[PDB]
Amino acid sequence: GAMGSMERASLIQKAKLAEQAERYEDMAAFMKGAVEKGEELSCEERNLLSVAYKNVVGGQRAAWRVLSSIEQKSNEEGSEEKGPEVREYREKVETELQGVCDTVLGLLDSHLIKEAGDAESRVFYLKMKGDYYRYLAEVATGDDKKRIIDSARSAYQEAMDISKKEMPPTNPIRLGLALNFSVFHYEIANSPEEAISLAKTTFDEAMADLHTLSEDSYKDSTLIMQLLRDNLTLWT
Amino acid sequence: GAMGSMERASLIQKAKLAEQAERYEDMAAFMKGAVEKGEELSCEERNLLSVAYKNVVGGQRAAWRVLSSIEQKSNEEGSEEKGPEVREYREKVETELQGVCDTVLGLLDSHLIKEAGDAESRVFYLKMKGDYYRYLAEVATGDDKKRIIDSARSAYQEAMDISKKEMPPTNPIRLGLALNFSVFHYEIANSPEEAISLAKTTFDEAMADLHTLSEDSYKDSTLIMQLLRDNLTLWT
Amino acid sequence: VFXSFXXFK
Amino acid sequence: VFXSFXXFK
Ligand SMILES: [Cl-]
Ligand SMILES: [Cl-]
Ligand SMILES: [Mg+2]
Ligand SMILES: [Mg+2]
Ligand SMILES: [Mg+2]
Ligand SMILES: [Mg+2]
Ligand SMILES: [Mg+2]
Ligand SMILES: [Mg+2]
Ligand SMILES: [Mg+2]
Ligand SMILES: [Mg+2]
Repeated sequence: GAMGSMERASLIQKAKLAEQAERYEDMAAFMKGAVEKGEELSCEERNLLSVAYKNVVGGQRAAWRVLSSIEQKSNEEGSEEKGPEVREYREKVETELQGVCDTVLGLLDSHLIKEAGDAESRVFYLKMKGDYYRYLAEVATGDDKKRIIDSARSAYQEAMDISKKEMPPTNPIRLGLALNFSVFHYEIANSPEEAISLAKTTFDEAMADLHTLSEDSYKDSTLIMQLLRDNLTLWT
Repeated sequence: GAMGSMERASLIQKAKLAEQAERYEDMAAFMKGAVEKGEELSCEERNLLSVAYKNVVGGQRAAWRVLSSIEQKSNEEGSEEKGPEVREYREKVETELQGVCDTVLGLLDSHLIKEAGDAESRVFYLKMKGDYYRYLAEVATGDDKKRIIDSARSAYQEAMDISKKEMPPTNPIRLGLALNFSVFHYEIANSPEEAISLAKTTFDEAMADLHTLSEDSYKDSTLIMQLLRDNLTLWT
Repeated sequence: VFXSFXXFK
Repeated sequence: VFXSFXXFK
């Protein structure tokens, strides 16, 4: 890999610089290089990995949605034929998005997840695995769509089981996991009632644990609780 | 080139799609491919070329400034040594920025400018040549800095001479050219009085020609006049 | 839109 | 900041 000659610490330092410069493709490449050094990642390093790829795939998803919408309208009754260009370019973006998801999933499988023993790291990585299978599911149309969905579900489910056993209901990773699994139910699995129930139970169990927290931890937890509430308001 | 197998019309269509998707690197690559077909560009096609590369180089310039600022502070009295990473990464971004500028300048030189006979096309391309030499000048530090500055000046000057002879004072390309040459004087050439004088004369000569315009042309011209006024307010 | 969440303080 | 201008209607 092109980062093989750079020190781990220098890759981490440059990932932080790239974040400040809003150079998220660079940030992801630096963090990929850091992961490939083979050592476990610290809490801060895991955050850098997730932020980097969130922003890269986020640009691709937003572009894919724009193009998909244009493509669907071109398939409307009365739309003038414009040739293969819209489909071709949507396919190009889609292929690049799938490639980014495959890269992230490959880092998790080789070998972040298997080396992650603490609940905080293992849940973090399993949530990521669910997230990137979910992004694959958003664009999937063929004979593996069901298997992609089930892969997202299984990763999220293993993460939920660990987080319920090992983390308090206000833990921000536990909360963001439940939030995203709820989005999976609503947007991917066609299970809006499951989505609503999970978001409500997660919110209520967190509210009841807030009294145990410091002011700073309270701020961290209530921020993600507000996102659960925002979804519930949209969905009900 | 990787776009050599795609139809010119398909490249233009995909550049417009990439703009809608905010995929500006793709947009620039599609327009580079279109230029390399060897035919002159229409007014709309020239706009697509300029928008694409403006956005690509704009991201690089913003990142370079962030990194340059971090690098300068690390060179302050009392700043703890952090190693070569900041300089290395600033250099990486700088090299990629220079590469984009070189690509644009190469398209103008081979062979957009020499084939451009109408005032509207020739002034448009010469303005671009000034702009991309100016971006090179923003990061230049070595023994060619003066020659880079003089290259920007000469392109801007040839564009100004043609635009004054061949275009009305309200023409939007003439106005944006004068705006950017004024920025060149202020930011690059250390000539703030020239910058102010050019912006004031350009604004006043446009104001006196507004009465000749349609409502739509009036809107186009006054938008750029407002940018001249904004600069004058900042500079005086 | 986006109703999800991914960098914890 | 940016006080320049580059796509005309
Ligand atoms: Cl394509
Ligand atoms: Cl670097
Ligand atoms: Mg080492
Ligand atoms: Mg028709
Ligand atoms: Mg119901
Ligand atoms: Mg349940
Ligand atoms: Mg042809
Ligand atoms: Mg010290
Ligand atoms: Mg004076
Ligand atoms: Mg003069």
